[PDB]
Amino acid sequence: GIYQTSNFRVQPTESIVRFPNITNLCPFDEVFNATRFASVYAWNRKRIS
Amino acid sequence: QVQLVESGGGVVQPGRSLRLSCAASGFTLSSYGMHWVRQAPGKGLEWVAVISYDGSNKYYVDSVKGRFTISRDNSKNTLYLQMNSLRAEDTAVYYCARGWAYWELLPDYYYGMDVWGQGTTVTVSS
Repeated sequence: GIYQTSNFRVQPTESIVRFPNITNLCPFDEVFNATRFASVYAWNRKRIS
Repeated sequence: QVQLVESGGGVVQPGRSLRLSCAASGFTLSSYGMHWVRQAPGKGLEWVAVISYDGSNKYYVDSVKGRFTISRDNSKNTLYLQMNSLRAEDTAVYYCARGWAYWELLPDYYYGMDVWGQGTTVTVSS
């Protein structure tokens, strides 16, 4: 006769991840490559977003 | 070219109010500190008032506080010095000067007076 007995599938081997480029970035050069630096008392307070 | 043009000074009867006019060339006054320093022959250099670069803080020497007040309009780049109720001690060669800016971030109690204009004299004459 006939006997439904087994189930088969094909499994993957590798993965791929994608993202929409890196077009916008956080400008941090101005912090390290600053023209002049802030005093001891009081300070520049730069908010990053 | 950086320069300060001063106008409006002249002979003032005591008790009469006069408003100076000054223009700036070569920069934007809204970024720099500005000094009013009168000079009298036979006397020492005298400081009247200053206007902050951002305009937040305005200070006057004890001989001009409340009686002489400074105003700015940066849109047209003009500074008006008010001389209300002139007294005889106000007779001096008044000058306008320019100072440092936010461009070089500097500590409090700012420093200035790197360039100044030709200056205009007011003479409190009877």
